[PDB]
Amino acid sequence: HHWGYGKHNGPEHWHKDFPIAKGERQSPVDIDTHTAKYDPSLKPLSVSYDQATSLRILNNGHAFNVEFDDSQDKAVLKGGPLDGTYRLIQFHFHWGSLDGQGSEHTVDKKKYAAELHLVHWNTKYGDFGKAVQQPDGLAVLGIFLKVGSAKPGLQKVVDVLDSIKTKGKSADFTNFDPRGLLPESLDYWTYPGSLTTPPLLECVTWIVLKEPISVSSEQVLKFRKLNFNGEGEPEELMVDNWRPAQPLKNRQIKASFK
Ligand SMILES: NS(=O)(=O)c1c(F)c(F)c(S(=O)(=O)CCO)c(F)c1F
Ligand SMILES: [Zn+2]
Repeated sequence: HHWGYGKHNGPEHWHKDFPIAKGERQSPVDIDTHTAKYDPSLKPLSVSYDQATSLRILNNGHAFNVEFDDSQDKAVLKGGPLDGTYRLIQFHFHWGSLDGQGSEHTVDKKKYAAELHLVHWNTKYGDFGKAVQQPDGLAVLGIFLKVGSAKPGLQKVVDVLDSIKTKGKSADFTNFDPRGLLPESLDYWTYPGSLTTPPLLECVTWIVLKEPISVSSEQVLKFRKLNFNGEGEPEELMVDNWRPAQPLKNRQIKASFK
């Protein structure tokens, strides 16, 4: 009876196994745009993905992860609200059963169809497993997805999905360039928060881009054909793998822009 996304083992149950679920800096949150504070001293985000080495794509039973070689500073995030340097380890998405839901963060209560998380760890901690045990261990770049015109840089991911339909499957996934998933603007909101799935650790500097990307209905439909189950088990479509917004508590969301 492990955690997941249902009646029986979804977000409202997680706190029994992972009591920080009710902690002081949980994610995601609703981004009230009018109340976010413009901070003129926030720096532009530096996204340096040119040397990124994707390796593999994995269905982990909760989402799919596109993995990168994080054994050197290739793709890194810095600047923005951060100190030092954060290495890209993986990206994944959260999405809905319907275009009207799927994102984890919300913007003035608006839900997007999906949300991309580019996950980076602070090189001062040496590796990801140590970093998650630190309050400044991770920087997650969140990017909203709306349904409209296709994102051509996404198709390379969508098309491999049938090879990883079920939980535990992986496929080689080299030469994927995550720059093709970015919107034009790097304007952002930022706040201190947590992992949005168990173990829910309070180790994340969240950086959420204001500009969504557009993906097509057909692209997101392919996400919804993935399965939470393993091969040879009853089919449970991988949909609605998002955590709802959590109490903001004693936090201020900062905006890089006005
Ligand atoms: N959605 S999110 O970006 O916050 C995110 C991560 F990026 C992430 F790497 C993990 S994890 O702790 O690696 C494994 C979960 O059991 C997470 F748990 C997790 F929630
Ligand atoms: Zn995520």
